Amino acid sequence: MKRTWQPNRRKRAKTHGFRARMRTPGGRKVLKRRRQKGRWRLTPAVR
Amino acid sequence: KHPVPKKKTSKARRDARRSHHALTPPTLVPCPECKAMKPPHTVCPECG
Amino acid sequence: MKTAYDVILAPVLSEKAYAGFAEGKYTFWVHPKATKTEIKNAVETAFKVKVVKVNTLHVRGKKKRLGRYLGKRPDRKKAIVQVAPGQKIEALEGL
Amino acid sequence: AVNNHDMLEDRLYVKAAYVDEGPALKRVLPRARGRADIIKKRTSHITVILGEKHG
Amino acid sequence: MRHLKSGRKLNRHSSHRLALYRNQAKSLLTHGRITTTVPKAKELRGFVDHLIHLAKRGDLHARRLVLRDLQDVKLVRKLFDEIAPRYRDRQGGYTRVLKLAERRRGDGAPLALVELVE
RNA sequence: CGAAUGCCGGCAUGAGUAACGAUAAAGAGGGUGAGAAUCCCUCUCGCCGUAAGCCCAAGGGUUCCUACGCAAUGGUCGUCAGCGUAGGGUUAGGCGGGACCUAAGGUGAAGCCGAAAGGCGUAGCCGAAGGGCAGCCGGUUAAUAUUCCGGCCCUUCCCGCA
Ligand SMILES: [Mg+2]
Ligand SMILES: [Mg+2]
Ligand SMILES: [Mg+2]
Ligand SMILES: [Mg+2]
Ligand SMILES: [Mg+2]
Ligand SMILES: [Mg+2]
Ligand SMILES: [Mg+2]
Ligand SMILES: [Mg+2]
Ligand SMILES: [Mg+2]
Ligand SMILES: [Mg+2]
Ligand SMILES: [Mg+2]
Ligand SMILES: [Mg+2]
Ligand SMILES: [Mg+2]
Ligand SMILES: [Mg+2]
Ligand SMILES: [Mg+2]
Ligand SMILES: [Mg+2]
Ligand SMILES: [Mg+2]
Ligand SMILES: [Mg+2]
Ligand SMILES: [Mg+2]
Ligand SMILES: [Mg+2]
Ligand SMILES: [Mg+2]
Ligand SMILES: [Mg+2]
Ligand SMILES: [Mg+2]
Ligand SMILES: [Mg+2]
Ligand SMILES: [Mg+2]
Ligand SMILES: [Mg+2]
Ligand SMILES: [Mg+2]
Ligand SMILES: [Mg+2]
Ligand SMILES: [Mg+2]
Ligand SMILES: [Mg+2]
Ligand SMILES: [Mg+2]
Ligand SMILES: [Mg+2]
Ligand SMILES: [Mg+2]
Ligand SMILES: [Mg+2]
Ligand SMILES: [Mg+2]
Ligand SMILES: [Mg+2]
Ligand SMILES: [Mg+2]
Ligand SMILES: [Mg+2]
Ligand SMILES: [Mg+2]
Repeated sequence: MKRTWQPNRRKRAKTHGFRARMRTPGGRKVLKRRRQKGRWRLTPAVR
Repeated sequence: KHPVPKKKTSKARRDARRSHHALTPPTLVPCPECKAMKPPHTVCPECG
Repeated sequence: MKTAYDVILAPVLSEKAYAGFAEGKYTFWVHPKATKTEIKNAVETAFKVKVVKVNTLHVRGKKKRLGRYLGKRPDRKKAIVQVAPGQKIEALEGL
Repeated sequence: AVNNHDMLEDRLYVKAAYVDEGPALKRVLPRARGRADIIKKRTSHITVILGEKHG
Repeated sequence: MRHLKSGRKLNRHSSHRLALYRNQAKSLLTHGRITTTVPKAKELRGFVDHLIHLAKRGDLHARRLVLRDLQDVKLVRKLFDEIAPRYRDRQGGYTRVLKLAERRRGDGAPLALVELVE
């Protein structure tokens, strides 16, 4: 039956994207934290 | 519903359960021409 | 500098590569950023030939593993080029 | 026996023998309602020990 | 119970277990000896003996009969012309079942031999 | 440390038990191989057929092709594989999208408002499974083909001539 992940590569780059995060102070701080924790990927990988 | 065992069964009691589990060796007869062994009323692997 | 010898990496060695020698068509590994236009001159300048048609295609490298060490081989592009009719590349004629 | 310890094949019997239990490889068996048990494919160390009949 | 009920179902319904004996027969009347499981063998037995006996009767009817099962003109010719003749002075027992001494693996099943007689 | 339905690990019991995932269905002969119900070929049988066939878009990301393999993965087996190793393979002025258009909405010189962060907003800009725009049919490879080749057409830009 229809489940929760319906992958779409545009939605992903538009929603969790890098330019996404950077537009909003909420989201610059997302990147700041991820960068500080030393995440390898700051942001979802969509192809 | 959903019945369950009440006690881990003991090393004594599971082994005794198995008293019948032992195998019995194959039934074997000497072959009509070749030297070898065969189950009775079958066709010999050698010299059928 | 960028000179022609940068645009052209190596010849591609395969049945399918060779099989085109017999028509005007010679295929190399080229630098991935290099456009159809400039690949032409780079091959003209290097092998002193006339180039008439270019075909490019990217070859995205294979993922391989050394055992818990998992990565991928680097990415490519290849060009198959058409020399003017009758011209050849004697450099590439050793089969 | 014959080939190493010079034992004379024709009189060989099985003196003693046994299988101890090796290290078990575990795998996941997915189940109803999300559940996932683990089943263990096991391992045996088989040992046959030969000696010479006395006849 | 079963109680003087006789004849095997082997884990097949009516359709498929018919089609089985027909197919087994087609293969015995072709190769003259065959290898199956002991029970599939023992049930073949009579299924061909009748098919054979009808070739021994030889007439257009008995042929049209045998075509119901074997379905194939060529295989039937082999039956009427070249097989039944070896049997014409023989009363029944046109086949023989001997069991093989080794059994399948991953199966465990005992196998036997089914060959036409002599 | 003996208990906290404690925490982490390891190993038991139930048990050689339940199951082994659509009741569309199998049989034989032959081949290969240390080893075959399970791989390959032939024959017969059965099941789909507005599909259980074939194309396209998502999404997936080498799974494609071929050689050598069977520890593990495969609910058994495996000599087989979507599995291990390795090599190869995706070719476009016209197909799709961009050096075109605008839609919702987004964003935004001007302007306006808000402790700060920010919120708004004309025109513009961005934005498409809409509008616009020139390639048909065969043949070719183990593996690509309106892409390579064959035949027969067409578009735009630049320069020249009338
Ligand atoms: Mg629906
Ligand atoms: Mg989930
Ligand atoms: Mg999309
Ligand atoms: Mg890194
Ligand atoms: Mg430099
Ligand atoms: Mg291209
Ligand atoms: Mg289950
Ligand atoms: Mg689930
Ligand atoms: Mg347990
Ligand atoms: Mg009953
Ligand atoms: Mg059954
Ligand atoms: Mg029926
Ligand atoms: Mg206490
Ligand atoms: Mg019980
Ligand atoms: Mg039971
Ligand atoms: Mg059961
Ligand atoms: Mg089933
Ligand atoms: Mg052989
Ligand atoms: Mg062999
Ligand atoms: Mg129809
Ligand atoms: Mg895709
Ligand atoms: Mg996946
Ligand atoms: Mg892989
Ligand atoms: Mg394959
Ligand atoms: Mg192979
Ligand atoms: Mg394996
Ligand atoms: Mg296995
Ligand atoms: Mg592979
Ligand atoms: Mg644009
Ligand atoms: Mg331009
Ligand atoms: Mg626009
Ligand atoms: Mg705004
Ligand atoms: Mg607006
Ligand atoms: Mg569009
Ligand atoms: Mg359109
Ligand atoms: Mg177009
Ligand atoms: Mg294909
Ligand atoms: Mg075509
Ligand atoms: Mg063409």
